[PDB]
Amino acid sequence: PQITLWKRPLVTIKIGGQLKEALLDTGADDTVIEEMSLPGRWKPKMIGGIGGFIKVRQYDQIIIEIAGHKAIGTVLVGPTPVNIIGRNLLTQIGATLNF
Amino acid sequence: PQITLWKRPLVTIKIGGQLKEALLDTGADDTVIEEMSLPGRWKPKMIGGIGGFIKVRQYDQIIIEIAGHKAIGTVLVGPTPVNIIGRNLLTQIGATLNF
Ligand SMILES: CCCC[C@H](NC(=O)[C@H](C)NC(=O)[C@H](CCC(=O)O)NC(=O)[C@H](Cc1ccccc1)NC[C@H](CC(C)C)NC(=O)[C@@H](NC(=O)[C@@H](N)CCCNC(N)=[NH2+])C(C)C)C(N)=O
Ligand SMILES: [Cl-]
Ligand SMILES: [Cl-]
Ligand code: NA
Repeated sequence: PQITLWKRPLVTIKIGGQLKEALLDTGADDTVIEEMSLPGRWKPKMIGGIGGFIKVRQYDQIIIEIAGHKAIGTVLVGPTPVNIIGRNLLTQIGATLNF
Repeated sequence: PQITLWKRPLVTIKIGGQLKEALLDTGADDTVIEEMSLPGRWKPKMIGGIGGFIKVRQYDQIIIEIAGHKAIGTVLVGPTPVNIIGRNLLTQIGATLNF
């Protein structure tokens, strides 16, 4: 699909059996989701952006469905104000910026 | 052009006759650049990101070139970790996300 940017590029995702809304963020290296449980092992991480840093849990090899497209990758879980799909999974769905 | 996301989508911008690097950010409502001098009056804004809120200076109707494409619009100046081009100017250069 082609998403214009007049409004926030929000899509439905499916992660850990749950449907969530998330923002497609080309300015995000990583994917970060609000607090939830995910299976498997995790390790602590700090991620930063505007306003400074937050502590998250890093889960690897997590499968996710993004607007109907399946991908696998690292998912960070923590007190993010918005669910964000970052470049590590945008690539897997073949997303590009075009102008 | 068409930009894939395996690396950060960094472009050159030109503002106040100076060249700078900036990140195309579909997850940003607004354009935010590091401390610099811009003409005219400014107004206060608070913007939030992953780690909380920062105060910025809002300048309207600023001429800026982005990857060779001319835009004229609002630029926020403040303690951002990286220069970001947000949706307010990505729409002016006709950018879309595609997958
Ligand atoms: C009346 C006026 C109000 C308007 C004002 N609007 C905002 O605050 C809006 C929602 N904020 C945003 O749109 C801001 C950008 C700033 C701006 O646009 O103004 N967006 C953002 O900050 C979005 C995510 C987000 C989106 C919506 C809400 C919250 C967060 N992330 C953009 C941000 C760019 C970064 C490189 C500086 N990316 C990130 O923060 C990601 N970080 C990374 O990718 C890091 N690994 C990069 C390392 C950089 N440096 C370092 N470590 N030293 C993170 C998600 C993993 C408000 N107060 O609501
Ligand atoms: Cl990954
Ligand atoms: Cl590709
Ligand atoms: Na895992």
